[PDB]
Amino acid sequence: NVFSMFDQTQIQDFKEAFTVIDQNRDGIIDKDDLRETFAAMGRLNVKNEELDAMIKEASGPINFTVFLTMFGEKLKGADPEDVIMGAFKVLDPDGKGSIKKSFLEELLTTQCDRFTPEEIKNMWAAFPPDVAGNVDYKNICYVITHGEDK
Repeated sequence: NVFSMFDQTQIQDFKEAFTVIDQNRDGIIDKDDLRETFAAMGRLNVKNEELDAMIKEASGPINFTVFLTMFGEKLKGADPEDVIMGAFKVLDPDGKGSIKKSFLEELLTTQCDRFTPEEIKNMWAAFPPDVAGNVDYKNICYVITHGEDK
């Protein structure tokens, strides 16, 4: 599933990300490579159990492919931002100003079995303010592709 969405651009973003964590340039990221990438980003308080927890997710040396497979496997239902924006633009169909909370609450719960009312309240809390104001779909897309603080 993890090689089927997954475009060349996404994969290059990942390749560059790997080479930035890959301190030694060897081709395999290890505990040492993780330690000074954390240090270069300002994080000095790193304990071995956290570094080890990271590495334990893979069965072998963390090599480009083992990385790409492990990160794909967690994003099995995740698109690139423009594609996600298309789904909202279809729900927008009139254009420019994004949708209201009620209109999508109902459409996530209704056709099919469930986007559950536990999942949806977590959605209004983790998607915001945004979801209250303009149900800011533009913002929603940027936070899922680019991190939570941004």
